[PDB]
Amino acid sequence: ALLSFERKYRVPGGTLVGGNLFDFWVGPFYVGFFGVATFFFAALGIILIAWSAVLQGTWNPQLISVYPPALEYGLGGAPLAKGGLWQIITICATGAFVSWALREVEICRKLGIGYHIPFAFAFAILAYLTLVLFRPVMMGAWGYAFPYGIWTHLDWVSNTGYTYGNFHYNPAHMIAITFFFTNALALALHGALVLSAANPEKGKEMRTPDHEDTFFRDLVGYSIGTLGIHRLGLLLSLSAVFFSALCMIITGTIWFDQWVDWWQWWVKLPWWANIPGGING
Amino acid sequence: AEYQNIFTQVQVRGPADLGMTEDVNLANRSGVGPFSTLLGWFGNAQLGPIYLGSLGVLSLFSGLMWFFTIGIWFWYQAGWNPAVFLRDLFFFSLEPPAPEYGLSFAAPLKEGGLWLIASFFMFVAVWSWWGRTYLRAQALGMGKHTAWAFLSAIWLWMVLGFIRPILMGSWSEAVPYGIFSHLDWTNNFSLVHGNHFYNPFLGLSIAFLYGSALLFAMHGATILAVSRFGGERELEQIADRGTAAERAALFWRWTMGFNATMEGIHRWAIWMAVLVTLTGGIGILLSGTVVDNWYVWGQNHG
Amino acid sequence: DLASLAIYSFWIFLAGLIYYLQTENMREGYPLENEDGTPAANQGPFPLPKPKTFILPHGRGTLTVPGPESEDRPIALARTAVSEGFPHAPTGDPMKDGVGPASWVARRDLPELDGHGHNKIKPMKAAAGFHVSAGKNPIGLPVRGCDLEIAGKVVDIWVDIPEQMARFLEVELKDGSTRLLPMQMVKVQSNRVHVNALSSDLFAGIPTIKSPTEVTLLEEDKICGYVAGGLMYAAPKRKS
Ligand code: BCL
Ligand SMILES: CC[C@H]1c2cc3[nH]c4c(c3C)C(=O)[C@H](C(=O)OC)c4c3nc(cc4[nH]c(cc(n2)[C@@H]1C)c(C(C)=O)c4C)[C@@H](C)[C@@H]3CCC(=O)OC/C=C(/C)CCC[C@@H](C)CCC[C@@H](C)CCCC(C)C
Ligand SMILES: CC[C@H]1c2cc3[nH]c4c(c3C)C(=O)[C@H](C(=O)OC)c4c3nc(cc4[nH]c(cc(n2)[C@@H]1C)c(C(C)=O)c4C)[C@@H](C)[C@@H]3CCC(=O)OC/C=C(\C)CCC[C@@H](C)CCC[C@@H](C)CCCC(C)C
Ligand SMILES: CC[C@H]1c2cc3[nH]c4c(c3C)C(=O)[C@H](C(=O)OC)c4c3nc(cc4[nH]c(cc(n2)[C@@H]1C)c(C(C)=O)c4C)[C@@H](C)[C@@H]3CCC(=O)OC/C=C(\C)CCC[C@@H](C)CCC[C@@H](C)CCCC(C)C
Ligand SMILES: COC(C)(C)C(=O)C/C=C(\C)CC/C=C(\C)CC/C=C(\C)CCCC/C(C)=C/CC[C@H](C)CC/C=C(\C)CCC=C(C)C
Ligand SMILES: CCCCCCCCCCCC[N+](C)(C)[O-]
Ligand SMILES: CCCCCCCCCCCC[N+](C)(C)[O-]
Ligand SMILES: CCCCCCCCCCCC[N+](C)(C)[O-]
Ligand SMILES: CCCCCCCCCCCC[N+](C)(C)[O-]
Ligand SMILES: CCCCCCCCCCCC[N+](C)(C)[O-]
Ligand SMILES: CCCCCCCCCCCC[N+](C)(C)[O-]
Ligand SMILES: [Fe+3]
Ligand SMILES: [K+]
Repeated sequence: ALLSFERKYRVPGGTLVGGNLFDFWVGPFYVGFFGVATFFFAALGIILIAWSAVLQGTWNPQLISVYPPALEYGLGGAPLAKGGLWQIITICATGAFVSWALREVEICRKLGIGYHIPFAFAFAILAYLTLVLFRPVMMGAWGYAFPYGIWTHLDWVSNTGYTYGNFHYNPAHMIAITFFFTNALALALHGALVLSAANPEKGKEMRTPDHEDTFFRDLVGYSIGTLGIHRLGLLLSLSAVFFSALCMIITGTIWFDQWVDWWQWWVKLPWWANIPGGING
Repeated sequence: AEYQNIFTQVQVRGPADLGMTEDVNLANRSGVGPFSTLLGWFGNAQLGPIYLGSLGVLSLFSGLMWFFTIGIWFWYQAGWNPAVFLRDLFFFSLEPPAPEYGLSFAAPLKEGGLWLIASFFMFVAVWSWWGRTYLRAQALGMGKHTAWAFLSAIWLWMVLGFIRPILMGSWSEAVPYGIFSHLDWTNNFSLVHGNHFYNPFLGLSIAFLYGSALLFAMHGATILAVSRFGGERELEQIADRGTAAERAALFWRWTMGFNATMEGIHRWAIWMAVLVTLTGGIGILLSGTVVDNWYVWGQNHG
Repeated sequence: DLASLAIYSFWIFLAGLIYYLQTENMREGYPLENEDGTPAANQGPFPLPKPKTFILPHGRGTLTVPGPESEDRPIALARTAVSEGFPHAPTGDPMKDGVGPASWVARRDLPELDGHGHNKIKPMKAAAGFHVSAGKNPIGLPVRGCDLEIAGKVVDIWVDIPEQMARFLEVELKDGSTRLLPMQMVKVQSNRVHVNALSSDLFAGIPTIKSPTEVTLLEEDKICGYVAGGLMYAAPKRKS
C-alpha cells in the first residue's frame, strides 16, 4: 500500500545507525534503527504501566495512575510499586520520544528535506523533560514531577499551581500563554486565508497569493507573507512551549513563594512606592 | 553552517505593492506606508496600504473609545498622578455594575455604568470589525473562512461578557477590564464552579489549544523543510502538486502512518484552532446557568 | 442533563469532523497502489470524497480532485527484495534519473503567474525597480561546491515579484551557461556563496531552463529536486 506518487522516493539510505539493516517499511510506517528502539521503549513502557495498573488493582484509564517516588526517596532509586516503576517508565518515555525524533531525522534524510520538524519536536520533549527531570533534579525529588495518569496528572497541575498561589502571576507563564493564545489566532487565520483563496466565491477563479497579501493589508494594513506565516506559527509555537518550560523551571527553584507577590519589585520601585493614592498607595 | 531559512538571507525591494483590485473600492484604501528592513528578515518589509471605510472608521473609533474609557478610569484611580498610574497600572480595574443593579443601565458611573459604556464601545468595535473580515473577502471574491473563524473567537467573547451575564440575570457576572483583575476573575471562576478542570469543555478547549500549538509547529516546520522545493507557495501546489507537496505528505505518512494534502492540512488548521474557542465558549456558557459545580456534575454524568 | 447532552452531541460532531477532514485529505495519492502500481486491496476505512473542481486563473484550465493518478514520468527504480516494504534501488544515476531525494513531479511546463498574469519569477535585471535592500548582495560572488571548488559565479538573482523575495541565484558555469540554484540551498557568505548540497562536478548536471527570461513549475521542480538530492548523492565528495 503506497500513495500513487510514493514509490520514487523509496530509495535506500539516510540511516544514522545500522546501514541497510532496519532500512525498510512496514505499511506506511518507515522503520529505521530508531523505529525499532521506539517500539521497544514504547513496548516496555506500556507493559510497565500495564503492570503498574495491577498493583493498583484496576484497569480504568480514568483511574490508572503511576506516581513518582515520594519526597523521602529523594533523587535515589525506589521500590517498584513504591515509585520505581514511574522512574523506569520515564526512562522508557524519554527513550521512545528521542528514538522518535531521531527516526524523524532519518526520514528527513531519505526525503532530502530540512530537519525543521524533529527540531521542533525537541521543544515538546524539552517541556516534558523539564517537568519529569530538570525540575525534580533541581528540587531534589522525583516526587515533584507529575504522575502519569489521565486526571491524576491534572490534579498535579492544580496542586502545583496553587502552591504558588494563583499561577497566573508567574510572568514567564503569562508570556507562554500569550504565545499559546496568539499561535491559535495565527493558526485560525492562516487556515482561513489559504482556504478562502482556494475556495473562493461560487464560480470564481482560484485566487492568488497576491489576493492573500491584499486581503490582509486591506484588513490590518499588513501582510507577513507566505514564507512569513510559516516561520510565524512555528515561532509562536516553539515560543509558547519554551516559555512554558521556562515558567516551570524557575518555579520551585529560584522562586518558591506566592507569584502575585513577585510583582511587588515593580510597585516598590523607589520613584513611586511611597506616593499616596492609587491601589498600593 | 547549513542554511535553515528562519531569517531572510538577502532582502530585495521593488515598487510598493498596491495589491489586487477586483471589486474593492479603491477610494477607501490608503497609500503605502514605509518599508521595514527589520520586519524584512522574517516576513514582508512592506507596511500598508490599509483599507479604511465607513465601517473601518467606526470600528477604529469605538475600539479607542473603549480603550480610553478604561484608562480614564485608570487615571482616576491613580489620582491623576503619572508615577502612581504607571506603578499601579496592572492593579487598576474598571468593574461591572453591582449585582443589585441586575441587568439594568441604571447603575451609576463610579458603580460600573462606566463599565457598560466601555463595554458598549467594545461591542460596536468588534462586530464592526467582524464586518470587515467578511467584506474585505467579498470585495476580493474569496471565501468567508476568515469571517467564520473570527466568529468562533467572538463566540467565547460574547459568552463571557454578554450572553452569560444575561442568562445569569446581572452584569456583575461579567469580566472587568484590568490586567490583574480579569486574571483573578478567571481564577475566581474556577473556585466558584468547583475546579473548572472538571468541565469537559475546558478539557477539550485545552486539548485544541495544545493541538493548535502542536499542529502549527508541525505545519510551519514542515513547509520550512520543503521550502527548498518552494513549499511555501501553497496555492499553486494545490492546483499543481509539486515534489514539495509529495515530500511533505510522505514525511508524515512514513512517520505516523497517514498524511495530509496541501489544501487538506489547512482544513485541519482552521478547525483545530477554531475549536479552542468553540468548545471553550460552550463550557463557560453552561457554567452557573446549568451546572453550578463541575465536580458535582462529574460524579453524576459521563 | 443539558450539558451531558451537549457533550455527547460534541463527540459525535467531532467524529464526523475527523471523517470529513480525512476524506478531504484523500484527494491526492489515493486510491493506494501496490508497488507494481496496481490498486492495492486494502484502502483503509475512509472512502474517496465526491470530487471537486478548481477554476485555475488566467485560462490555465481546471483541476478536478480526486482524479486519475499517474506519475507521467518513467521511474528509474527496481525492487531490492522479494516482498513488500523494501527499498527500491535506482537503476541508473539517481540524480540524472530524478529518484529519491532528487525526485521531481512532472508539473505544468508553464511558469507560475502572479495575480495580474505576469510571471511570478523574473531575474532582477528584468524586474523593474527591484534591488537588494539588505544583506550581502550575492551577485558577482564566486560559488563554491561541497568539495570546496569554484563552480562559477552568480550573475543575477531571480526574484519573486509579488512576494518581493529572492528565489534562485542564477549561476554562470565554466562554459558560460547558467543554472538556477534555489535560495534555500545556498549560504551567501562575506567572500563567496556556498552550496553544500552539490560538489562542483555536479553543477553542469543541474536541469536547464529553456527561455532564460523565465522558469516553469516543471523546471523549478527538476532543479530543486536535483539540488536537494545531491545531499544524499554527492556524499562521497563532501568533506567536513
Ligand atoms: C490550576 C493550575 C494553574 C496552572 C499551573 C500550571 C502548571 C503547574 C503548569 C502549567 C503549564 C501551562 N499552563 Mg498554566 N495553569 C493555570 C492557568 C493557565 C491558563 C488559564 C487560561 O488559566 C492557561 C492558558 C495556562 C497555560 C499553561 C501553559 C503556559 C502551560 C501548558 C503548555 C505546556 O506546558 O506545554 C508542554 C507540553 C508538553 C510537555 C507535551 C509533552 C509531549 C511529549 C514530548 C510527547 C508525548 C507523546 C505521547 C505520550 C504520545 C501518545 C501516544 C499516541 C501516539 C497518541 N495555564 C492555573 C492557574 N500551568 C505547564 C508548563 O508550563 O509546563 C512546562 C505546567 O507544568
Ligand atoms: C480560536 C480563535 C482564536 C482567534 C481567532 C481570530 N481572531 C481574530 C480573527 C480570527 C480568526 C480575525 O479575523 C480578527 C483579525 O482581524 O485578526 C487579525 C481577529 C482578532 N483577534 C484579536 C485579538 C485577540 N484574539 C484572541 C484570540 C483568538 N482569536 C483565538 C486564539 C485574543 C485573546 C487570546 O484574548 C485577542 C486579544 C484582534 C487583533 C482581532 C479583532 C479586532 C477587533 O475586534 O478590534 C476591535 C477594534 C479596534 C479599533 C481596536 C482598538 C485598539 C485598542 C484596544 C488598542 C490601542 C493600542 C495603542 C495604545 C497603540 C498605539 C500605537 C503604537 C504603534 C504606538
Ligand atoms: C513544541 C510544540 C508542540 C509540539 C510539537 C510537536 N509534537 C510532535 C512533533 C512536533 C514538532 C512531532 O514531530 C511528533 C509527531 O510525530 O507528531 C505527530 C510529535 C508528537 N507529539 C505528540 C504528543 C503531544 N504533543 C504535545 C505538545 C506539543 N508538541 C507542543 C504544543 C502534547 C501535549 C499538549 O501534551 C502531546 C500529548 C505525539 C502525538 C507525537 C510523538 C509520538 C511519539 O514520540 O511516540 C513515541 C512514543 C509512544 C508511541 C508511546 C510512549 C509510551 C511509553 C514509552 C511512555 C509512556 C508515556 C507516559 C509519560 C504516559 C503519560 C500519560 C499522560 C496522561 C500524562
Ligand atoms: C485558573 C482558573 C482555571 C481556568 C479558568 C478558565 N479557563 C478558561 C476560562 C476560565 C474561566 C475561559 O473562559 C476560557 C474557556 O474557554 O473556558 C472553557 C478558558 C480557557 N482555558 C484554557 C487553557 C487552560 N486553562 C488552564 C487552567 C485553568 N483555567 C484553571 C483550572 C490551563 C492549565 C494548564 O492549567 C490551560 C492550558 C484555554 C484552552 C481556554 C481559553 C482559550 C482562548 O483562546 O481564550 C481566549 C480568547 C478569547 C477570549 C477571544 C477574544 C476574541 C476577540 C473578541 C478579542 C478582541 C480584543 C480587542 C477588542 C482588543 C485587543 C487589542 C488590539 C490587539 C486590537
Ligand atoms: C495614558 O493613557 C490613556 C489615557 C491614553 C489611556 O487611555 C490608557 C488606557 C489604558 C492603559 C487601558 C487599557 C485597558 C486594559 C488594560 C484592558 C484589559 C481588558 C481585558 C483584559 C479584557 C478581558 C475581557 C473582555 C471581555 C470578555 C469583554 C466582554 C464584552 C461584551 C461582549 C460586551 C457587552 C456590552 C455591554 C455589556 C453593553 C450592552 C449594550 C449593547 C447594545 C451591546
Ligand atoms: C498590525 C500591523 C499594522 C500596520 C499598519 C500600517 C498601515 C499603513 C498606513 C500608511 C499610511 C500611508 N499614507 C500615505 C496614507 O499616509
Ligand atoms: C509614509 C511613507 C511613504 C512610503 C515611503 C517608504 C520608504 C521606506 C523607508 C526607507 C527604507 C530605509 N531602510 C533603512 C528601511 O532601508
Ligand atoms: C512579527 C515579526 C517579527 C519581526 C522580527 C525581525 C527580527 C530581525 C532578525 C535579525 C536578522 C539576523 N540578521 C541581521 C543576521 O540577519
Ligand atoms: C455613551 C454610552 C453609549 C450608551 C451605552 C451605555 C448606556 C449608558 C449608561 C450610562 C449610565 C448613566 N447613568 C445616569 C445611568 O448613570
Ligand atoms: C481536529 C483534531 C481533533 C483532535 C482531538 C483531540 C482529542 C482529545 C480528547 C481529550 C478529551 C478530554 N475530555 C475531558 C473531554 O475527556
Ligand atoms: C485526532 C487526530 C488523528 C486522526 C486520525 C486520522 C485517521 C487515521 C487513518 C488514516 C488513513 C490512512 N490510510 C490507510 C487511509 O492511508
Ligand atoms: Fe500553510
Ligand atoms: K532592476
